[PDB]
Amino acid sequence: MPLDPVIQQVLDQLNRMPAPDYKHLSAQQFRSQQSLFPPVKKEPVAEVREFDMDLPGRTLKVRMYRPEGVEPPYPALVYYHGGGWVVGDLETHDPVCRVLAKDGRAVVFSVDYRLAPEHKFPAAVEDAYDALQWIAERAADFHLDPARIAVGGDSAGGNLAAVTSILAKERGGPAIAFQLLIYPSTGYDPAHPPASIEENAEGYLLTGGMMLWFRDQYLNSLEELTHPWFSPVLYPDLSGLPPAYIATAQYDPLRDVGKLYAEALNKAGVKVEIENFEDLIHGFAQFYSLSPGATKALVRIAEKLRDALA
Amino acid sequence: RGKVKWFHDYYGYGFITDVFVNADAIDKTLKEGQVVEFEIDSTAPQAAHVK
Repeated sequence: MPLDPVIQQVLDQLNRMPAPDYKHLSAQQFRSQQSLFPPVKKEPVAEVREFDMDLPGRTLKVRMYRPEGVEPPYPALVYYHGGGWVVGDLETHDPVCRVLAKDGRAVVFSVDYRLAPEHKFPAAVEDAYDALQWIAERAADFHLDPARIAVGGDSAGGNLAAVTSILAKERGGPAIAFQLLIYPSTGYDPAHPPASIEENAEGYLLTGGMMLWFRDQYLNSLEELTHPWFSPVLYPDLSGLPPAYIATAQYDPLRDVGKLYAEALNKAGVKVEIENFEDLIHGFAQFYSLSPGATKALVRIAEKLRDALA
Repeated sequence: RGKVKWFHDYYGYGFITDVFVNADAIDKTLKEGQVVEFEIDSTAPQAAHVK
């Protein structure tokens, strides 16, 4: 399939201005920008509750989404938003969570982890695991089924969900039933970049220069490129991880990175389904209701979550 | 007639309540909440000659 027509219109106008000067771009500069994505439809749910989760040394905001017509004990998804470990928050991904809750038939906890460069690696990883542990230990208070709690996220948030599953394996818990990885950044050997990293490096919103900039903001040094908490695909033993669903986009530099993680999980004996959305780019979930292809794809991802936690 | 639901001031694209519009379609910027007049361009619809 060719590019979704609405996405094509955005890209054609985006690519008219020259690429940013990444060697001098600051985070405070990048966040001061107007975001490429407009506010999209918020699907209705039974209840949305925002609150502060108190952890040692820091407080994390959480939004909990309870969908209509589900009865306790609820299945749940702990969700980590994308944004290159530098941007994004509860509101940027609020429409995504609502679709995941409503069509996934699950309570979604969207977690505001700490952002780089103010809080460099591994702050977000510690937040992602500690927030899952905080919620899972309170399953009874939240009326959750402890055997049906998943982790998930998009882009850098999919990275965090994949790494959280690794930390939970190492620490004997909490139990994770499923990982929902939406065009995740799960890493690769920098000496052998998967094809899409170079094939799709320019022209499709997420660019190679942008990826290197996020990484420079997030990491303490490039010696961390192969650290498995940054590149979970390089973790030596992926056996025993929760079953996974991976969504990739055809025109995403990360497309074959997601495929590489599916290969690695499959070779370690983990059940994994991967689906490539042939007409879409990185970040398509944030075009929900605006792009017909993005709408259809996010609803399908949500139904994969529903089936996994049924 | 419609009103600009959202428009990126720096990159010059947006949507009008929905139909796409870029900066070349204007007759330089639109701002959220403005009421405009345009032609349709249904060659994912797009706006043309926006006032």
